[PDB]
This record gives sequence, structure tokens and C-alpha cells, in this order.
Amino acid sequence: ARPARCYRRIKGPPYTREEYIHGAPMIQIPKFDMGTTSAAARAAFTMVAKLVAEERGQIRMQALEAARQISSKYLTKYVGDANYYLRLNVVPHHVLRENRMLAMAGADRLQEGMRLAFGSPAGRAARVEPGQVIFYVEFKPEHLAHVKEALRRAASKLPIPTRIVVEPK
Amino acid sequence: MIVKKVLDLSQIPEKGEIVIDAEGHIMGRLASYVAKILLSKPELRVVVVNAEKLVVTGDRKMVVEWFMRKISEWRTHYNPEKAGPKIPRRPDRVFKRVVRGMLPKKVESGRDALKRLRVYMSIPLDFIQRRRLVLYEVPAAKLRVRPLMQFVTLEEVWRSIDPAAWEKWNKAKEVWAKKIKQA
Amino acid sequence: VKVIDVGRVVVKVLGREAGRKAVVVDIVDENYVVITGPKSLSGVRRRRVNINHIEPTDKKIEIKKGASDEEVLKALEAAGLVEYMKERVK
Amino acid sequence: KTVYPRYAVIRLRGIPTTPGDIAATLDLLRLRRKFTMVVVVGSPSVMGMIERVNDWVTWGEIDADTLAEVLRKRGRIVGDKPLTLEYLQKWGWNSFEEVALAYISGEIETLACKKDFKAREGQRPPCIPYLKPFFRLHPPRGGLNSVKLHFSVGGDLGYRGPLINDLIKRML
RNA sequence: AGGAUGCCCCCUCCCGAAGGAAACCCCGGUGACGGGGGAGUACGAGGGAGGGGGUCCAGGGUCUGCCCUUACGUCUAGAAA
RNA sequence: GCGGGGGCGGUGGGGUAAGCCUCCGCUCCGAGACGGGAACAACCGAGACCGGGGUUAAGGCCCCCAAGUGCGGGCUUAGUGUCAAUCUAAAAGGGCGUCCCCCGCCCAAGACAGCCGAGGCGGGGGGCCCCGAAGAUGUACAGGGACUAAGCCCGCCGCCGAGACCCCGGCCCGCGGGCCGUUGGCCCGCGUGGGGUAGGGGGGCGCGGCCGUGGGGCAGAAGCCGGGCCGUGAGGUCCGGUGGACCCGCGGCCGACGAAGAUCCCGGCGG
Ligand SMILES: [Mg+2]
Ligand SMILES: [Mg+2]
Ligand SMILES: [Mg+2]
Ligand SMILES: [Mg+2]
Ligand SMILES: [Mg+2]
Ligand SMILES: [Mg+2]
Ligand SMILES: [Mg+2]
Ligand SMILES: [Mg+2]
Ligand SMILES: [Mg+2]
Ligand SMILES: [Mg+2]
Ligand SMILES: [Mg+2]
Ligand SMILES: [Mg+2]
Ligand SMILES: [Mg+2]
Ligand SMILES: [Mg+2]
Ligand SMILES: [Mg+2]
Ligand SMILES: [Mg+2]
Ligand SMILES: [Mg+2]
Ligand SMILES: [Mg+2]
Ligand SMILES: [Mg+2]
Ligand SMILES: [Mg+2]
Repeated sequence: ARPARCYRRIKGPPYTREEYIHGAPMIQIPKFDMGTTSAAARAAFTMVAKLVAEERGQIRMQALEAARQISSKYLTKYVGDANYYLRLNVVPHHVLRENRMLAMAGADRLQEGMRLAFGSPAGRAARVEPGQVIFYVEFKPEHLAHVKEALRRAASKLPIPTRIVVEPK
Repeated sequence: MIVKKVLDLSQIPEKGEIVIDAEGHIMGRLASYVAKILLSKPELRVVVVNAEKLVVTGDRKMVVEWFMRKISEWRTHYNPEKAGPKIPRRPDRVFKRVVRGMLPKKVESGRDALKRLRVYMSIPLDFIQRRRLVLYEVPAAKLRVRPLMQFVTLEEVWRSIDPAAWEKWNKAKEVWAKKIKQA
Repeated sequence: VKVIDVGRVVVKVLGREAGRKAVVVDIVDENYVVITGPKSLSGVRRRRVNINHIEPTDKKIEIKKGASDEEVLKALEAAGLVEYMKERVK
Repeated sequence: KTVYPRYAVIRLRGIPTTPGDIAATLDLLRLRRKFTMVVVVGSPSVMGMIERVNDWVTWGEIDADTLAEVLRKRGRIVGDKPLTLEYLQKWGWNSFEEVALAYISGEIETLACKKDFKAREGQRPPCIPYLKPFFRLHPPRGGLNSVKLHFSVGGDLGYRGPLINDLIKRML
């Protein structure tokens, strides 16, 4: 897997319609809403933390999942799943392409160089704008320090700069 | 005797020679004035005395390491006496190199202007035994002393990069100081 | 190190009224003070002045902060600097 | 029926490298050389044209007194000859100020007569016959502020208000 | 074979495009500076007249000082290459 | 001519990216002088007939280098940095290092740190700087000198500075008009007239001969060496030396008709 800097910049149109894309990769994110998702339970919480993007860019699906585990594991063992709701707000609809000489990947991949340079599907990413909310945490005001620490941990696994915004519901 | 005066940048004499006391002046800022004087008066000669009292602003370690790199890491791999640089260390020759840097390069105008300059450490005895030594200052080139400000004289720089050469000159000052004090 | 004090007599070194004596009557900040001739005496209008644009003389007079031109005028009678303040430098 | 404002437009930027559409409008406004000045009437069609060439010219409301000196100092007739008082009096205009006031006040609609104007006898024409419809100004004394920035940000270009007369005084 | 009815210096006078000060007085700004007057003035490319002095002037060779300056022909989008 | 290219804009579409490939538009280079950019086709200013004077553009005003060691306020201690791009750079992250804005709480003198009697504690953000930050010929590189401002931020004042714009003189051009017995010449008017490769159009100079016309030459023709004058120029013409028999002006016509180059050909002669 190439460095994420190869796929950070938004350089072309979105590539999402999977009826026209051959071999479009499946989304390997198992869960998007962590904690207590039921609306009756979330009325206990009263504070909202948002990990907001600062630059527009593309976040790979593996980077989204990596930030998801480190943040959710920390809130699991420092806050308890019954004391928070954590949602990954974005979905990686954009399909990433790569142009490399490979195995049986179609007949036109055997031609080296920039001839027939349209790449094959190499992953998925989310295209985000500035101010877009990446992670959404509903929580109670006593655990504000822990939720910031978990969100700061998730920020360390993301390719673009992000800032934490804390506001009440 | 020695009469201190302030140099009139507009009333600069055209003929003869002026003497500038460099004590308390900034090296780059005084060199800028000296270079323009020698260019604007093609027949006038300039003498700078007390060249070791010139001042460079900044931390002593920073300035000394700057000079150390010049006299250590700047060299050539061809014939050194034919093609390489020859870096001065003495405060009078250090100041004369700054004025050469501020003069025009590879021209007779630059060559003649530097020949019309003489730089001395302390004050020469034949200058001291004249009837009336008219010295000058350039207040724009003078250094305004402020608390917690960093600078070093050229003499302190010379003692760092050539202590044995400095020691002989300092000893020579003490040897003749009785005679110098008479005048 | 330059000292400007209230009641100190200074000479302007910039502007139209350069070479004219004036009297410090108040301090605005650490950069600006208030000077006055008085006008009828030197021609220095009662404005503020930058400390970089005035040089202090060796004379002084005693007055209150924000002293009036007539108040400045009387204390010039106190030390008799009326002819001194009329002088122009250079 | 409507007396639109009378504006002065001066070309501040040059010919080489100007975009094509801005260049086309400047030609139609007769500003075909640098520092050329034209006097127009601020009709809605006129003001749309000046908006097109906003980043290449400066403009403002011209006063009657400034136009009078502009006519005397830089007015030219066919053959590039200077505009004199005698030529004005031969056509029914007593003074430079009188002809400048009439155009600024709206008493006459154009300053220079058209190509197709037919000179009459006795009747005073509503313009100056055979005056060139452009002025060639001097570069401004004391310089400018910025020829690449707008007047509203401390530059030169754009709508200047009544300060166009001060610039015209510096450009005569 | 060119001018020497020349050329340069000084002086004097006159006209003079675009342009255009200074001292000094007054108004303003902390100030760099702006404005009224001085003043469209002194001056100003060039165009006329005269007086005195000198002797060659134009032109050429070579050198020096200051300013400017990247052999030629060619293909090329692009040549000092 | 049917090889284009530069800058900017369409996240153009593609590509990890490319001084990359392929489209769309304005402008510029090719085929465009000149000022600034340290050099530099296409970045900024600007469009050049010749000479002169003046004023400005971009940009600059400590020296190199014309013009300011210009003005007020603040920040930086790192020589950090040293007025856009080409062009020599810097990220995530850490720092109350330092200057500043804001918010929450305690202190109602019983606040914090160890009775004392004035502020204290914590949070977010902003500016600059430090760490992160490693290279191959020669110095704190990005012009050099050097500078603690001659750096950076908010504002300001004047000046320098092109061939551009203004003015004067001279020249040529396009078009219109007029005059002259005219394969043409001359004069006047007007032109926000005056760059130019390939190419198209219009006029002239030279060389050898021919048809005419007029001349020169042993008191010295052609040729050769140097020089003056005329013409924007191709060129013409004259003077002095050498030479020893041919040659030239004007009108017309015709060509085996113009060289700096072809690893050009022949000869001669060099380092
Ligand atoms: Mg793209
Ligand atoms: Mg050694
Ligand atoms: Mg030697
Ligand atoms: Mg441009
Ligand atoms: Mg003769
Ligand atoms: Mg080739
Ligand atoms: Mg090629
Ligand atoms: Mg070539
Ligand atoms: Mg093609
Ligand atoms: Mg293109
Ligand atoms: Mg080509
Ligand atoms: Mg340049
Ligand atoms: Mg200079
Ligand atoms: Mg540095
Ligand atoms: Mg990066
Ligand atoms: Mg042409
Ligand atoms: Mg013939
Ligand atoms: Mg050829
Ligand atoms: Mg041969
Ligand atoms: Mg040989």
C-alpha cells in the first residue's frame, strides 16, 4: 500500500458509481456507530465533541478504520460503552485507483509505462471539505478530558489536520 | 593634541585626508560610509585608526563561529597560493576587506578607492606626534548601547582566532605605552 | 540615555519648527510628550511631540502637569529664560 | 430628458498583454494609448463599458473648471493643432469655461462634434466642431500609488470619485 | 581631395516647447513632508546677434577611464551553447 | 504553413508525480527592441523611425547602484530573516520561549506557595521565533558586503527609475487633392501613421555585352595601396602614390549578373 500522501489531494472527479466500476473494493469498515446508539439512551448524554477537518482532502478507508479503533478502544476502557455514543460520520464512497504493472489484472495492465494508464481499483477513501465533521461523540460533561484524549488519539491516525470542537446538544 | 569632531557628510573635504576614529562604531555601518566617501571623492584619502575597537552586534559565540568557519572551511583544491582565497584575521585587515566588499568589483574605480584607504590598530605614533590631530566620528555609524544587547569588538574576535598574533601586539602596546603616553 | 521631564526645555530637531525652543508640559505615553513654546514667544504650537524629535537643553522650570501657556509664561519669568526661548538653533 | 453624469476616464495600463475583451472595450472607448483621456456621458450603456475596463482605467466625475483647463492645455483639433480661444469664438463660444460649463451642466450632450455633423451658419453648434474626441495627457507629476491595485485598496484603478480632477491637475 | 566665412572659452543680448526650482513669509502634521506667496518666476531643447582671446577644426591610429554588451551560418518551440 | 511553445484559468480528463500525456480560452514567445527580476524566449512594466529635453511604469532608495542609514507603533535573539514567480523548500507533531486576546473558577482581603495580606488557578486562540530540520569541490548561500535592522507585522511621507507618455527638430509611409507633355516628377492636406520571421507587394545600386547619345585618355586609361567628400543604404565621386592603353556619364535593351559559409572546388600561405 502506497503512502497516504499519494492519495491525499483531491485531483479529479469522484469515482463512486459501482455499476460502472469493475472490481470496486468492498468497504472493510465493520461498524460506524459505537457505544449506545439508541435514542432513548442518548438522552442521558449532554455534551457533543466533534473532530472537524481543517483542510479538504481524501482520507483512506484504512486510515478511517485505524482512527476508529484507537478512539473507540480508549472510550471503551476509560468511559464504558454505556456512557458514550461514538459515530464515524463519513463513509468512503470514493474508489481509489492505481496504475501499476501487476498480475492478471486485465489484458491492458501488461503494457508498461503511461500507455493505457487508467488505473485499477486500489482502495476507498472519503472526500472531505473544510469544517466537515469526521467523528461525532455524544457524552456527559464529566468525561470531557477522556473524550478529548480519545479524539486526539484518532487525529494522530488521520492524514489531514483536525481540531476538536466541544458543544452541548 | 587630539580634537574630536563630527564628520559632515555634506561638508566632506575633497582634497587632503580625513582621519576617522573607529572606536564605538559598527563595522558594517562605518564601512558603508567609508566606501561612499572614497567613491564620491576620487582625490581624497581616508585613514581609520582604532580599527580593533570596531563593533559587531550579536552573540560572541555566533560571531566567533562565523569567523572560524571563514578562516577554516573556506579553501581551494587547486594551487592555494595561485587560486584560493586568502582570508584576513587582523582587525585592520578585516575592516579593509569589508570596504573592498562594498566597493565596485574588477574595476579601476574599485581598485583606486581601496588604495586610498589606510586602516590602523590603535593610533600610530607618527599620527599622535602631529601638531593637531583632527579625528572624526560618524554618529549614524555609531552603536547605540542598550541594556542586554550583544556585541563584540574586532579585537576580541582577533584574540579568538589568532591568540599568539594578538599577544605580541598586546605586549607591544605595553612595551611602548610609556613612550606613547608622553605624546 | 535621554531624559525628558515635565518642565524641561527642549529644542525641536524635525518639522517646520526645528531649531526652536519649547517646554514640556505633559507626558502622553513613553513615546510622546506635550510641548509648548509658548507660541507668542517661540512659535511652537501646543501639540504632542515624539520623543525622538526633541533634544533636551540644560535648562528647566518647575510647573504642574499639563501647565497652561500663561502658566508656562510665568515660570519663564521665574528663571528669566524669555530671551533664551526666543533663540533659534543653527 | 435625463442629464446623466459626465465622467473622465483615463487609461492607466498599457497595450502589450491586456486581455482581449478588455482591449476591445478600451478601443471602443477611444482609449487606444496609455494615458489617453476621454470625457463621456454616464449613460447605462456607457457605464457597463467602463465596468468592463475597470481594472485598466481610473475614472470619476469631472468638474467644469478642470475640463476648462483640460480643453485649453491639451485640446486639439484636426491636424493636431492646439485649441485656441479664437477658434471657440469663431463658432459661438466666448470662453473655455462657458463651453465646459454647458457640457458638464447638461446644456449640450457632447463635447466634440460627431463625424457627420454639418456646420451651420449663425447658429452655434452644440459641440466644438472638429475637436478630437480624446486628450493626450502628460504622465502624472509626483507619480501614482499603484498601477496594479484598485483605488479602494490604496492603488489607482477603478472609480475614483471627484479625486479624478486632482489627478488631471497632476497630469496636465 | 573637407572647413579654416572654421572650432573652442568667456562675456553680453534676445526669443524660447514640454517642463520647472530656491531662500524667505504664512497654514497644517509627532514626522518624514503637504499647501498659499515667492512664481509659470530664476531656469529650460533649440533658435538669432554681437565682443574679446586662442589656434588649427573635421577626420584617422593606438591606449586609458566610465556606461552598454552571451562569435558566425543552420535545424529547431527553443543556440553563446 | 499543415512539428509549436510560456503564463494563467476549467479540482479540465489521466497519472504517485513529472520541465509528464491529451482537450478548452485570453495573452505573450516563435516573428518583439527596451526597464525590473542577480543571469534567464514568453513573470511584472512596456510595445522601439533618428537626435535631444522632460515626466512617469514596474521596481527600488545603507554600499556595490540612481534615489531615504525616511516617519510613527509593535514583534524577533533565531544572523531566524533579509520587498512575488522561474529560483534552491519544508510537514505532521512538541514549546506560556516570548508578546497578546478571550472564557471558567477562588480571593469580598479567611485567594495560590509555604500565620502571611495580594491577587491566584485552569482552559481556548492568535503573532513571531526554537526543536522536528542530514550530502556530497569553496565561507551564517540564494546576488555579494553586511545588517539586531539594513528582519518581520500595521500604517505613512518624499524621491529615483524605460525607447513607455509629453515636447522640439529631422526622416519616411498610407491615403486624398493639385500641378507639370507624363513608362515619370513635384507640392499640399489628413492619419490614438512608424516592431517584425516565412511569405506577398513597390522602388533602387552594382557587374558583362548590345542599340543610341555625349565625352575623356601618353600633358597618363584600366587595375592596385592609402585618404577626403556625398548617399539611410546597395554605392558614387574626388585626392596622393603606382601603373602603362584603354575607358566613362545619360536613355533603352539583354544576360554564362552580386558570396562568409555547402566535412564546398582550385591555388597559395600560416600557428
Ligand atoms: Mg485533475
Ligand atoms: Mg592554519
Ligand atoms: Mg603571492
Ligand atoms: Mg503584463
Ligand atoms: Mg579645402
Ligand atoms: Mg536540431
Ligand atoms: Mg528538439
Ligand atoms: Mg545560432
Ligand atoms: Mg501537428
Ligand atoms: Mg497552451
Ligand atoms: Mg520555427
Ligand atoms: Mg533583468
Ligand atoms: Mg547612490
Ligand atoms: Mg538564514
Ligand atoms: Mg506537504
Ligand atoms: Mg514595419
Ligand atoms: Mg547605361
Ligand atoms: Mg548564406
Ligand atoms: Mg585546400
Ligand atoms: Mg608550417
